Amino acid sequence: DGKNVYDYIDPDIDAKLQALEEEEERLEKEGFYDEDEEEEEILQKAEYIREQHALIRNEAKMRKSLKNRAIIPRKAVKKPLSQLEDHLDQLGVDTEAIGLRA
Amino acid sequence: MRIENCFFCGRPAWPSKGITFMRNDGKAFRFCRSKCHKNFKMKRNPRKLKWTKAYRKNAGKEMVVDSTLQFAARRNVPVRYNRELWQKTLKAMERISEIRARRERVFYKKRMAGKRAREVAAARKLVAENEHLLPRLRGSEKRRLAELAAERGDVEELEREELAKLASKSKAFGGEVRR
Amino acid sequence: VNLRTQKRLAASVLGCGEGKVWLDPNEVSEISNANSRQSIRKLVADGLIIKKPVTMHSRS
Amino acid sequence: IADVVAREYTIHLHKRLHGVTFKKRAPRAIKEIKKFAQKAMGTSDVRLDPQLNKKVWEQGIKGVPFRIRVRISRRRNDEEGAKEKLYSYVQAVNVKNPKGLLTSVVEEE
Amino acid sequence: GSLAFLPRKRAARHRGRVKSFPKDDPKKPVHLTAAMGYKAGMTTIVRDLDRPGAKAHKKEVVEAVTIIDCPPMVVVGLVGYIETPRGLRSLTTVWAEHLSDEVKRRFYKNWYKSKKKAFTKYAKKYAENNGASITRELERIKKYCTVVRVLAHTQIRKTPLKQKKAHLMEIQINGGSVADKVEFGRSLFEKPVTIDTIFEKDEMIDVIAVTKGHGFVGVTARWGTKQWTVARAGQMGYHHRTSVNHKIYRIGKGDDEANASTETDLTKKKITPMGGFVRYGEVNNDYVMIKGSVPGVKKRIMTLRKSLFTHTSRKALEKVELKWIDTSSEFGHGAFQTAAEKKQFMGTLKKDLQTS
RNA sequence: CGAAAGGGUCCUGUAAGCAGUAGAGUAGCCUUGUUGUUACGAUCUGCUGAGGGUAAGCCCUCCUUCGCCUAGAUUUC
RNA sequence: CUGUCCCUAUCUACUAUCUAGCGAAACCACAGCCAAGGGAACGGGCUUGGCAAAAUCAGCGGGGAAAGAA
Ligand SMILES: [Zn+2]
Repeated sequence: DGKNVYDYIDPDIDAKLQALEEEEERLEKEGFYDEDEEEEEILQKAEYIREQHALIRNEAKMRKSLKNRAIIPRKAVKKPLSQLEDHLDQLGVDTEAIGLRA
Repeated sequence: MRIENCFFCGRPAWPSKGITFMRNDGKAFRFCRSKCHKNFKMKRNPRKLKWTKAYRKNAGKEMVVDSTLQFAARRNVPVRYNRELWQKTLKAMERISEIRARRERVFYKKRMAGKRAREVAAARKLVAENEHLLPRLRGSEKRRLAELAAERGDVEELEREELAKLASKSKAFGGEVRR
Repeated sequence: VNLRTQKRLAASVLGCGEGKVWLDPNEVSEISNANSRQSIRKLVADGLIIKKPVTMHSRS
Repeated sequence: IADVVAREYTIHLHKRLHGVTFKKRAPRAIKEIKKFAQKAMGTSDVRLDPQLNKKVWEQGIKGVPFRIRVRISRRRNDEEGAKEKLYSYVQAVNVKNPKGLLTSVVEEE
Repeated sequence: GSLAFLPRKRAARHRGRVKSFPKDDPKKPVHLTAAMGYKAGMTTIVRDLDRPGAKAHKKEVVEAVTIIDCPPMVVVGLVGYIETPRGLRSLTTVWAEHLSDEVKRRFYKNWYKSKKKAFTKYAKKYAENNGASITRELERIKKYCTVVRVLAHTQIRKTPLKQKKAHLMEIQINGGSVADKVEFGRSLFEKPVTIDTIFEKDEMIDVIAVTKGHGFVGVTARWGTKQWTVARAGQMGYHHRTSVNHKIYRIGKGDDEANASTETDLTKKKITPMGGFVRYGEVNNDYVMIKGSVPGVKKRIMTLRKSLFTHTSRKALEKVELKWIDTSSEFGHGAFQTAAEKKQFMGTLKKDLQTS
């Protein structure tokens, strides 16, 4: 198993072995090897926050473009009621407020 | 035949595997591969490069003091062949190997003891200063619930029930333009 | 529809380059129907022909 | 089974663009995405979103990402006597990391 | 270049033919001549040499060996030949019960769309008491034939390749009377033959294959340069070759679970490298590990046959004392024989801690 | 059979971010500092043989997931 | 060190298989497989031998080019 019998051969090796198992028994007796909800949910919340950060970074880099392209201003472009209502109720906005508008 | 150890990195230098270099001082440099050979020829320091056993034992990433580690040694005064001695040596090899593995597991865990504390503290900070990005409900949902909770006689539990259901259960880019 | 004429007239009336004039993709039919510098001014007022801002040239 | 169906895939553009000429990695990536959708949904009429095109061309012509996560939706093409009855529209989906995601069918409801 | 291998045409058939079987004399016992296999790759061995007269005597020498996976070979036919003024002629052939789907795939080209109707009337010719006809064919072989061969096919189903089509060949029977060898073949119908029953250890043999193709290659690499004897440009490679005198060092049983173990390294491991044979896979069957290189690409069909003549070198009489077998990854500059060795060397990892 | 995924194997060399008065240095508070404070901060260490890539001519798959399939065109004793 | 050679680096110039479409020119008696003989350092058709099987693709290093004589 990748080990040299020549390196590990030693006369009077029974004493060394017996010392080794005696030391092990001491170690388990002592506790050298004794293995010992809110945290899970807070970690889950943090992971969701990180996912949202990645998503918003992806949207930003998606809209960014590479080298200084002149873009149409928001006040010039027009946006649909479906998109506005969707975004608002994703943030949690009651939608009977909008509807007449334009 | 002997399983040599690479001078630069320490992985087993098996026969027919690698190149050895002979300095004029009179002692030989055995390398296990071309990576190690080229690194030594460029005179980089194995004690400094972080993929070497030298770095692991200098930064304390591997145990250096253990009776399991003093069983291993090159032997300079040879012994006579003895069948029972060799067989008991084989069995001792097995026992020492499993003991070393299990103590190595303990060493790794004792080193990487504190992980949950730091991760959970980072989670508290992330939640505390990113309160607004936490899983929200949805207007139509909240509204709908109110009607169904009115039907079933409960609003609060119905909320934190579906808040879970939806959390247990991605956005595309753009959409079809009508032709 | 071919809108080279509308592009040129819109640039001329807006006092900008042909790379700075923007025609509404959804209203190519109305832009094509517009073929005078009064109709193109009407479209500019209505928001279908838009002059883009200058490219960012941050100096800091 | 259904004629109209949307399913989410991951494409190993690294595997389909190993060795390709640097000034062609992006157009060959578009062609390979088209062929992948054609094989997956069995439709010769494949249309890629302009935002998918920008996603492919994000890092220039020679900087095509290794793996892309897309959603392919096969719908009916009504038109008027069209040569094919079904067409596949391919969109890019916003994912934290395009690894570890299996193929999943997305629900319209 | 060479004026012997000059029609530098590509081999007409991908399998390769024996073209010469060892001369037959009835005094020897009844035996088969050749076998097949599939190339897997090469590994490294060290051998305690016992060669009087060489400076490498009583020492360890690093040596290169090649692996050929050889699953058991199914015997399905017997061909009887007659001797005529125009040469050898196939008098007649006798097949067997229940030819396998792999040999039927060999018979067909478009197997998927075909109605798999091969040897149906032959199966009826057995099962419907026309055993009289089959026996009369056997007695015709016994009475009129002088050279008898056995139709044998390999098991691609066991060999780890995408292919599913078997490989038939005629393996000559030697050492006995025609009646004795016909009885041998008939008794050998529908039973696999094992490579340790065809060859054994330390026997210098001959390997027939098709050497790798390179396409249209210029004279610089075609002839090693700085009428028909002038170096020309054309097809180099994909050439039928019969390389002689290759000592088989080991026959691994496949099911031993310790195929790569020698008496000096008590390591329970198989021949398959750590991570598998590159571009081939795993050798899970009986394997032939042979000294030196062998013509052909990995996973290519091979033909292993006995030497046509008795040997003249001490090299064939030599016994081989293996010491260790290389198992490290061929996918790069590996250094670990087993996953257990790698784990013990590198300790535990972040993924191990997170999984456990 | 195909695409993903998981594991194995090989290549590189220790990711982003955070923390420790470890940290050479840069400045304010009040008065003397014998241990004064408050902020910024190269660099270091830990998290981390981690992160990234892995067949395009690598390997394996127990229900690892999803999909496909008995075609359509020609010719022949 | 050199009025010497070769290799590496850079620049300049010429260097390119198949499919869709477009699409010449040079040159052309008719042809084109070899060996011996065909007095006139002459053979490509003749004698008599070798032989000799449709239709094509690519490579090409051979032939289809040479004197006139004091
Ligand atoms: Zn090394």
